[PDB]
Amino acid sequence: VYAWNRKRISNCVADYSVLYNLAPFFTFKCYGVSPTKLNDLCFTNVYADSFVIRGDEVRQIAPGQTGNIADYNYKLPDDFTGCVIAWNSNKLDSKVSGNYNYLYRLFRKSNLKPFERDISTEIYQAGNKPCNGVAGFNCYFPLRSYSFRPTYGVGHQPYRVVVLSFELLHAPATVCGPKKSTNLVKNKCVNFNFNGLK
Amino acid sequence: EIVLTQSPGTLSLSPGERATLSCRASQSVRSGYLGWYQQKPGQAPRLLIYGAYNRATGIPDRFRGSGSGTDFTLTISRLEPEDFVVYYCQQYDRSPWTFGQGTKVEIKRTVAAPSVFIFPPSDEQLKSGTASVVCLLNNFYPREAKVQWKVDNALQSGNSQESVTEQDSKDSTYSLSSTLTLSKADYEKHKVYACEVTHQGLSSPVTKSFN
Amino acid sequence: QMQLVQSGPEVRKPGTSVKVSCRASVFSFDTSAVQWVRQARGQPLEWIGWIVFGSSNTDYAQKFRDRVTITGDMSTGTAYMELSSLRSEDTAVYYCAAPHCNRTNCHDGFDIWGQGTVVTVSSTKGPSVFPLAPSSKSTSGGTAALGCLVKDYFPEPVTVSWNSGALTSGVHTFPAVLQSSGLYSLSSVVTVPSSSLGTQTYICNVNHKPSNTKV
Amino acid sequence: QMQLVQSGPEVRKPGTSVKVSCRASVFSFDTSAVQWVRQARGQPLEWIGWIVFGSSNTDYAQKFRDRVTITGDMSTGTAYMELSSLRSEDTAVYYCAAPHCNRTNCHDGFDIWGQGTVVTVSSTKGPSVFPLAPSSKSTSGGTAALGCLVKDYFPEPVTVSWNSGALTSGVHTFPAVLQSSGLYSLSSVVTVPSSSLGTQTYICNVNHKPSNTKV
Repeated sequence: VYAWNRKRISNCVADYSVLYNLAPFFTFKCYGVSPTKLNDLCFTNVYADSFVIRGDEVRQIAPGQTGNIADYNYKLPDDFTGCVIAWNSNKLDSKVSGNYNYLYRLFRKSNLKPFERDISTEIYQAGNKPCNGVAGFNCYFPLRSYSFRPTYGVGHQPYRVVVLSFELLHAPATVCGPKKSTNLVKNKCVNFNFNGLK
Repeated sequence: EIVLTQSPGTLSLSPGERATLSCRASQSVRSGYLGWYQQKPGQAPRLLIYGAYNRATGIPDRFRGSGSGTDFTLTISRLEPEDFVVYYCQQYDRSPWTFGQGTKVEIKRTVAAPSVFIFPPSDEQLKSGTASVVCLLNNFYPREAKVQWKVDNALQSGNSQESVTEQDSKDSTYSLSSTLTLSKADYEKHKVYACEVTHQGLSSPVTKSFN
Repeated sequence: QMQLVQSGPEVRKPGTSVKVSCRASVFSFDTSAVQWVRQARGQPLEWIGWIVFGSSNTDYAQKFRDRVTITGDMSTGTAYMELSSLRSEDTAVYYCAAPHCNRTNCHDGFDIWGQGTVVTVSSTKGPSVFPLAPSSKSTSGGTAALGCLVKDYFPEPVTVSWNSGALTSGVHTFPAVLQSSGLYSLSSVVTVPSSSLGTQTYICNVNHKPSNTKV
Repeated sequence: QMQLVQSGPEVRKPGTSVKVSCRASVFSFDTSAVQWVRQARGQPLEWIGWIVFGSSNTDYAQKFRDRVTITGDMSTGTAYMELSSLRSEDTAVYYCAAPHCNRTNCHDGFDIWGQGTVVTVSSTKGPSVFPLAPSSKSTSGGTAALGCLVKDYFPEPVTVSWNSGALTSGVHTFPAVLQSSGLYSLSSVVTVPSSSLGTQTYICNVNHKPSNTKV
């Protein structure tokens, strides 16, 4: 969660309909768009994030939320328009006798601005004396594991969330929507609607 | 692990003077994680000096800290008697945190003479099946005494315990008691139980006994 | 005033599990710490026994880390300490200490302390009082002495009073000592003028809370 | 409750500058006023000594306006009073008073008062207690009297207790008087039946705060 990736898919329309319906969803909410009519708008670029969170911290990644994950690992602004896409990963992110491969930042000086990724491995000071590169009383380590185990409750299930950030700026749009077709009725006076001409 | 070796064990002064106590270490420690504390016998400890340069809240402006690198010391501005307790030092810089032995401060006065008071066993105690001889030593300034029982001209030891009290609030003296717990098997035979009192102030050895 | 409440005394068998707690309100900032120090009667401190709530990183002494364990709880803000394999060397007073910390930074020293917890492992018996009437040979003129002996008691919540409490000066109560069997024995004397003897007769008064016995 | 906090007592030399304050919250309305009245032991009030915060208009008495001055401060809301050339006639209690005022209009009388400030100018000595054992000629049958005399003391934070505080009736403590040298002297007696004499012997207890001396 402290080092979230970002992809930029563009230059063609959005056809998110072959995702095998994503049987485990558990979370489907759209803030500023309607799920029914969503492909009728042309967008420039679409961004998506990738991270893993616990079960008791799913409702923390939302505009207008405070805490330790929503302020020190990932924060979204108040002006956001998109949906929520996430699923459970309890059968994959768990091994025998505990799984320790995920880290998260807990201690920091101030909060993170929206769209800010920090991969600093520096020590944090909680007093008035320098750490001098050695752990002591007023110097702790701001990184720890998660202790993901399969034998747990519904508040430990890992949720891989993908955050769509549809963007339409001041340039040729590229992520539009898919189109259909009919057959070719010949020798009949009927209406025709091609790409540009009617 | 780093250990603390406090050199000043006992340092008696007079109210209205300056006292200097020190608490050094073996190796060289960081001069940024040192803390002095004050603990009263029968109460809870508190913080006195933290960081060796800054004072705590509520502490009067008379506890000044000095020393750096390997040797540290604590200086007193004016010896107004209200904190005649044992102090301790802590070096919370490394992983193993150790402490000191203890620095006790007492009030200086003239050498007095202790009073001897021996008490024979009671009748109810003998009827219950036990016996004990008590020799009271009170009103003595020097806290260094030694009592050896003389039971029929035989030096006895081992089965004897002594208890010392603290200083009073009127003349700052001490009290010493000694109980000689013995059974009736040795009480019906021996009858002379002397109390040899050997003190620095007493020039002649006072010895009281009974029959 | 910011203080830390601690539990009271407790008596246990020679070898069991003991749990001492130290409740506070500063233990909900993800950066507070609390140490557990032991101090015997006259002996100095022994170890540190610290724990940081949040990123749990335990660090004990050399003699420790084999029969002791310290846990943490941030929901209620109460610390815990478990010590197994209790032998006849842990008779001391346990103290609690935690520095004042904010929600983003802490202080640079231990400011607030606790109260104390006395742990004693022994049997129980019944108190008894033996007379200590004065002798006619120890009197030297205007200087007398007398008292009362109390033995065979495991707890010592004893207060010394004379003349039904109508006396404040001339009282010298000696501390209690531990015998070889396991029972304590105190001592108390009073200095009264020899001229008062034979005219005003008084006795000694004791008090024992776990038994409610007074003479 | 709306009250006015005043400073405590203070001892000075024969001739210096003294500053007594009276902090309140109603002194930030540009229309409040505060008076400074002096009252001796038994003597009535002396003057007015008023000041209006805002448009400074001072008005003192005939004896005053030559060695006294009163200032004002609306930022913190605390009044001040300076009196120079202190001689041996200002030993009294200074009071503070200010009527409750709103932001546009005030009241029609002084409602809230202060606490008091005792100012004494003298030297310092050490207290002492002298016995006052009863006489065999003053006894008339079941009517006795005794006490303890305390002299040579500049401050008088003295409380009289008997039987280590185990007595409430029959207490008659006389007020302190000022001698020609400058030291005070009180008096306290207790009325006990004559039959109680010779059976239960008790003493007197005193207390002095600036010296911590008790008998």
